[PDB]
Amino acid sequence: DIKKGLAGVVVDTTAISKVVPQTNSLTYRGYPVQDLAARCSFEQVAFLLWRGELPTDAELALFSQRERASRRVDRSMLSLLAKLPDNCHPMDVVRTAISYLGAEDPDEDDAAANRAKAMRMMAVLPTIVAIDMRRRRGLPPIAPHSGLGYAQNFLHMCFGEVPETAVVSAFEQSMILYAEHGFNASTFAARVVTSTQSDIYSAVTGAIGALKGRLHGGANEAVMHDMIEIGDPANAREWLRAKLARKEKIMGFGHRVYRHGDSRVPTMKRALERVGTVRDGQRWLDIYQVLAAEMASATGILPNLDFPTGPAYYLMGFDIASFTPIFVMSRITGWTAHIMEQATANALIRPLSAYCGHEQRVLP
Amino acid sequence: DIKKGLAGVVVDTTAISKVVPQTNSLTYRGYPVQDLAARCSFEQVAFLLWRGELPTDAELALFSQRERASRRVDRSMLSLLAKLPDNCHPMDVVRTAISYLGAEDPDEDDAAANRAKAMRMMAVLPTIVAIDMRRRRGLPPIAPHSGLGYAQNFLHMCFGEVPETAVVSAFEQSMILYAEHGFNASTFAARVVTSTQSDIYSAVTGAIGALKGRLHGGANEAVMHDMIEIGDPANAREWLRAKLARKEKIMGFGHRVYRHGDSRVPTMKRALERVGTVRDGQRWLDIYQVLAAEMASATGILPNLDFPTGPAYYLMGFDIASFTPIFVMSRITGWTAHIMEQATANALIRPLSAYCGHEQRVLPGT
Repeated sequence: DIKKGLAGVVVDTTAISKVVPQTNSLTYRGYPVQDLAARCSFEQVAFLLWRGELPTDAELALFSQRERASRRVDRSMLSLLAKLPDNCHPMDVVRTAISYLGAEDPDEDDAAANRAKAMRMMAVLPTIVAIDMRRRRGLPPIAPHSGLGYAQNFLHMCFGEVPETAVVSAFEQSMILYAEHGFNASTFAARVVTSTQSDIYSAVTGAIGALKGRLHGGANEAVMHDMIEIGDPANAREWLRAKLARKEKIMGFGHRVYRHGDSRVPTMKRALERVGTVRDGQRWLDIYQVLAAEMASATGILPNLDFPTGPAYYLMGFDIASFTPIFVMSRITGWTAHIMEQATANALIRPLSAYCGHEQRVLP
Repeated sequence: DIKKGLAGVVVDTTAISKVVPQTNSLTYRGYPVQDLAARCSFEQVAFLLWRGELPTDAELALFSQRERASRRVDRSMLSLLAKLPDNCHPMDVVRTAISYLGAEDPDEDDAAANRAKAMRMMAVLPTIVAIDMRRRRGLPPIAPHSGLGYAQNFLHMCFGEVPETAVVSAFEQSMILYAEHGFNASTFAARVVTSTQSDIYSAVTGAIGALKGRLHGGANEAVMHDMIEIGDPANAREWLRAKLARKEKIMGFGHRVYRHGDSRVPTMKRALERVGTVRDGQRWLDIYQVLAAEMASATGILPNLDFPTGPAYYLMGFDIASFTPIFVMSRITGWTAHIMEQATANALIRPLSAYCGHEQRVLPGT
């Protein structure tokens, strides 16, 4: 009996997150994500994910101090970023840069330094993503600012100014909501790489590769491309119906686990509504409502997190092609939590196949 | 019920390879690998893995000509390879190069170009591996030579001189034996990445990352480090007893599937013996023997392919740190065969977990 896509197969135990079946609450180390997103910073959530408890005041100060001192890219990195083609997909840049950073890290292959390594990657990723987004618009790097927190800083590095609080806040929430999600394809790839005792950079580079795909993190970018294509809320009804008759996958809808709605969506939809109120986003809110209602009638399939996220990022001012690297910026936390868990309770991940090829044959 | 490490779990069908059980015979598209290793070239085996059939002589001539025409790296790649730290692990150079290659490939995200992408990767990998190996010896790159076949070209690029037939033959046999091996970790990593509809370069870069670990391809490097630490066949028994008492894994022994011998080992052991007689390697042959016998007594466990490969590569003259990248050069064929099969019969790979963390708790100040 063949477990295609490992659907339904329990593959390991984890302490990092759970969907509480009763409420449909996603929890990170026991805490509901909707409450974390409403009340915490990304720094607190990252600490929580790594350590398994909320930080004390002194712990957060040390964590924040190390994060801010780790944001700078070295001269080798600026050079690589300036040199990579500016017409490759932005996920390629993130894939190459992380692999590059791994090579430079004296502790790359020392599994006992994972906490330091994960922190370094979490801190530098926004710097790389901002530079790559900006270089494609003909713009130079804006340095990390040690007076700004994680969310404010990334925004500052993208745009040159910290935007309205409503945008800072919606962005931060997105980072919290994307941070961790069990054994999704990219976290699972990271655990497969880790299962051979390979290093944390190799695992993240593998996870970034998995995340790139249209059926995983590539969806948020694809949601926005679609919304643009639709143009007007008037077109959505026909646009959808036609795509469904071609038996095509609708981006932003569909989940392996959730059957009655993604528990992250209500938080992000509200974030989208606030950003859409502040920045003239009614058009996309309308397309949202219509496309969701038509999907609920035709298929009964409810939106996943990538659906509200796509237009929210568009409205925040990000370039569409950078949506998945921005997902990377957040999911690095979940990823590295899982990598650390896998390394400390490890077994080689090595399944079996059924054969359907040529029967044994003699060399002619 | 928790399927830790997916042990014994059948996750898909493949047409690429299987082990005939009664005979413990690894086959590639139905042909025993033992036979392919004895009679074929790596070119022929790569073609077979990708196409499902051996090439006719005409098909081979053309395929080989495409392979030789795809070996070269441009200066930007050469600058990338020279810029990377000279003491990072050689697998990091391969990991980064392949990622960079993908960035440079306008067909990166087009799955209908997977065959051509696979061929380009297979052809250029040896060029990269040889440059990086030579760079650590303080030596310049040597161009790929379009008058040499796969195996001879890599040796020439490494050493400046095609060595004697015994060394060429043993190297080519190793390339054939390493090409493909079912749903091992690195192959399975490639399939998981592919399952999201990500691209062949992302998939390979993941596989490379997986192959690196000492529990997978990193074991061939680790076997040689271990043999050098042992120093002398007399020291073997004690060195081993100590490691077993500490409950450590022994590199080159253990396998998720094989229980009564690795299908590939006897071929590679004979190739090791041939190189040994022409390269003054009795010391490594004796340590091999004693270590294998000591492991059979203490644990009942037999060597895997990585055990004979290590000293074989060392006597061939390759640097220890490049052993796993040389594995990459071969295994690119199987990986990409599995990527293409995955991409053409795809389903997202997304398993479940069991939870053992904090029960639901109230965020302070709710």
